[PDB]
Amino acid sequence: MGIWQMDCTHFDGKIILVGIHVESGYIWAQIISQETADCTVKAVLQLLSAHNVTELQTDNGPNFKNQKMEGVLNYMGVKHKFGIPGNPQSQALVENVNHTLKVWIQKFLPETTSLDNALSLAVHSLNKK
Repeated sequence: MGIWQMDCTHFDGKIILVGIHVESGYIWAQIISQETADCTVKAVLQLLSAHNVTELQTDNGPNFKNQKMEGVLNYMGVKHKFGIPGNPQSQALVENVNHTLKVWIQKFLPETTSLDNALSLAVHSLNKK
């Protein structure tokens, strides 16, 4: 169906952008430098370039809902659905991903050499098959 649901989450002061491909459950995540509109759109545009996205479901905060993001999503032909943080219409799935992801990161932290490596293993655990 091409719907992705995204949010940022925080881990020890680092910012992690997370997406779930709604129809399959596939999880994507990347550490991003700052929680800002510019940094968020840069990371989203490249996800959009790599995957065939028809709709993006986000919260309504200034990092996901702003004129730059609006322009990118309109140029890319992506419908934008949004609502308050944690809302069940556009954020239910990724909220629960974020809770689970960060438990896995905690599990892998002592088993890895960096947060980025712990994140990769956490995402692999969520995607495991």
